Amino acid sequence: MLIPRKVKHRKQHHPEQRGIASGGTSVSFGDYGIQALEHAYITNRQIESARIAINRHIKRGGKVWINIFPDRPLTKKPAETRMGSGKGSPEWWVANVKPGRVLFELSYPDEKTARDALTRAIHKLPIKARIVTREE
Amino acid sequence: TANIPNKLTANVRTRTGKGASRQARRDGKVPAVLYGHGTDPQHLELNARDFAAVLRSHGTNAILTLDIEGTEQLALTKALDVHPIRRNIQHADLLVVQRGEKVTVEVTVLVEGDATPGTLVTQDANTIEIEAEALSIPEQLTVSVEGVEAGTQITAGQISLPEGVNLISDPELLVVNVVEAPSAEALEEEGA
Amino acid sequence: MKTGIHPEYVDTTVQCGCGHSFTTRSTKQSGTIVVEVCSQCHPFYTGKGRVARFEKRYG
Amino acid sequence: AHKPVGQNISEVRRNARLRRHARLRKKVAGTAEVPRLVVNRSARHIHVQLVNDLNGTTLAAASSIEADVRAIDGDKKAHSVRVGQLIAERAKAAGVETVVFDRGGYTYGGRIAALADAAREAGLKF
Amino acid sequence: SSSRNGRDSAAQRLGVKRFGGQVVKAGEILVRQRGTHFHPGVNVGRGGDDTLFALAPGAVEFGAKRGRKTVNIVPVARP
Amino acid sequence: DVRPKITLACEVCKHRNYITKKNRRNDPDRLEIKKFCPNCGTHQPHKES
RNA sequence: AGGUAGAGCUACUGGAUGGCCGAUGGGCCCCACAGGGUUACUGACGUCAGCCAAACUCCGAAUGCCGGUAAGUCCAAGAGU
RNA sequence: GGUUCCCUCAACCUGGACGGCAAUCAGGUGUUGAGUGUAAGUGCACAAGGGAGCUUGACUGCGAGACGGACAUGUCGAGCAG
RNA sequence: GUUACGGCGGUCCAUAGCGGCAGGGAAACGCCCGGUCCCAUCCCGAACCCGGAAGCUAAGCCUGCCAGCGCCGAUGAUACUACCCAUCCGGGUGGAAAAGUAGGACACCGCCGAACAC
Ligand SMILES: [Zn+2]
Repeated sequence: MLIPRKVKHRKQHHPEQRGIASGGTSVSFGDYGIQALEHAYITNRQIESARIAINRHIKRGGKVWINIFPDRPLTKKPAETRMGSGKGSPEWWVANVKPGRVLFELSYPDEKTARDALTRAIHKLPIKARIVTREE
Repeated sequence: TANIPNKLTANVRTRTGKGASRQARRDGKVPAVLYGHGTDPQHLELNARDFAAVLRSHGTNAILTLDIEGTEQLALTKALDVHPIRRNIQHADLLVVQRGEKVTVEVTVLVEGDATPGTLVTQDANTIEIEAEALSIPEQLTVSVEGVEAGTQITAGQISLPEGVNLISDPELLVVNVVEAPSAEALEEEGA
Repeated sequence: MKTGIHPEYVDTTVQCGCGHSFTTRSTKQSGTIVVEVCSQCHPFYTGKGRVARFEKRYG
Repeated sequence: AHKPVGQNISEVRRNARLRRHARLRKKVAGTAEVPRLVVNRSARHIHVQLVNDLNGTTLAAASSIEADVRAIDGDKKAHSVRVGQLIAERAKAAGVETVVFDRGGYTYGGRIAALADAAREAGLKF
Repeated sequence: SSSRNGRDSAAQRLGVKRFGGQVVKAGEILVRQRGTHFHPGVNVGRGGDDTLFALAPGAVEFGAKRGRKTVNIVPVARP
Repeated sequence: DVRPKITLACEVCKHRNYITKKNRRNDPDRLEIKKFCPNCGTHQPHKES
């Protein structure tokens, strides 16, 4: 699970979920990629589950890139307490995803197994998504 | 290498702005700008379907001959504005060129062949820069990975360019990096 | 040069064991010094009692 | 081919003087009512001017290059007294009677102080 | 548990008091600030706590001299 | 108190004209300093009480 | 006069993805020492490409605010002080 | 603290007895990344940062004009005389 | 009035800077010679100061040409936004960036003084 070594500020406001992505909206490293169509917070637990799913399908060969990182912490206050008395301690790390962003990439010799592998990863994510290539 | 300019009909716009450009797109048009050494930019319009057909069969660096109110003009496609989601063509830049002029252009490099069965191919740089005539720009650049064994850095200086085409980018870029194929244990440790 | 902060400094004269003499200026109140090694004496420049004790009693 | 390694003392001396002349000019300034007396010194001559900083114009100027100053058979400081008296005559011929002194960066003393006291006994007050 | 925060200090009402073209008297405060974000210009002085005030009546005018933002006072010609 | 309050008095008319502070570790002795004395009308030596 | 929305980062402080090069360490063999190559190894520094931030900013709006001015409403706003 | 005058750091490269990453010395590159008693922010290389000489304005009688303000408080200030 | 000339200033202070190549000593500007005198070094005439005129334009300074780096930078399009339509999509009128592109650019302006000419 991806976790930053240190963040300057531990308790932060919620990342904004407006607009579409400014940068990262194209495939740079691999041949195929997963492009987002909705806003969400992608947790590191979902990223780990979504790249293991890609691994189990291509088995040996091929390379996988992850283009997003869980940098921003979301806090949760302790259970069954009344409102008030401070702000809760951070629990899970998310990545602010906007439509147009490319999340994962893959480089595999054949097409059908690479497109099938990415579909298994999309079903582990809380958003609509599609498979894109390097061509216009 | 010689090319034939693609005929397109360009109408001079009457009104410009965000309201007028949105209306033009809804009618199936693309705003475009014709600057260059003419040094008096013309704000033109192009048929959306006909313009994109030229790009499909000739690439982004497509030479064009335009019909502005009855007068021809050689133009080059300089840049395209594309919506990330809808994959539109919201805008286009056209640069005036004349025969014999040298222009610096980014062309795509394509990987072909079948290397050693125990290797994985990873192309790093998608495009490289060249400098050719107005009508003598290659539509693609081709590299071959055949019998290439283990780790070899194919370099931008080893790409076979046609006559009259000079590489502009530095000759030490890493274009294709053939590497030993990852194993099931290399997949698992990479990314956690 | 400030007045009363520096060591007293007077021209001197060096005389070597090879007969060489100079005319220099140093801090020594004596006015002259004698040295048995100079630029003309030391072997490394020129390239040329324990020694005498073994060369007299024993040969 | 000869490639010098550092900075000649001439460059070090020149940039250091302009550095300490601008630090000076952060206070003194020239006005038509009360002009500024700028002095420039070299190993051979000495120069003065009356500069109006409001519009950047020079009122009067005396220098040691003049033929009559060269005839003096003193030392360098003897010519500085001559140069100081000339600027005081020229200052008062243009209605100027009060000035402010701009020593130009150089230490106030010796040749510079000889010129200023020559222009003080001659009528100018500063 | 509780929160260790909750402190703050009184707002000091800093800022530009007289803007460009605005006629002022002598000794009138123009800018209140901490450092010299604005440097004094002609007929403007700097106070003990880096306050810019007018040294002569006129009209405020902001400028720039040698990369520094400055505040200047220009006179108003009598009818 | 390390830094106590001290009163400086004129050494001519013995008038207590000023009050200030000093560190009685760095300055164990009575502070001697010249200040304007309004009664005398001129700068006079002022010494701590 | 601003530093918000936006955007940008070899423009700073932090976070951070993948290549290339290669000091430093486990070393291995160089019979023990200085004396050279080797990594399913760890990898500074630099560099190529893609990014992120309420308490990041080389940048930077629309509005809003302060002042001047020309008119408008003007048998009324039933205004302002 | 006041005033007058002078100066440019941090880091990196190279050469030097102990001496080493790092002490003191020398040359080069270096425009602010160092430093500003003390938190942060706004500033400061023109230096508000480093060094030296003299010194007590860390004054007395006053203070046009302003900032901020329920009120009581609080804050800036040219200039006159001793 | 002419100059490959010397001072003092300005520009909402790099379009002016860094780097490279080739050149200049008429007066001035410099290096330069020396420490008797004013003056000086937390040691040192290196620096500051003073008295000069054997050498040199090798450096500073100045002139010409370069677009390698830094710098300026549109038009158009987009992001964003005030007001207004719109039953959860979105749109209209007005304003309008940052990045990038075509390009610009090896400064411009003013007052005195020199040598020569008139
Ligand atoms: Zn008394």
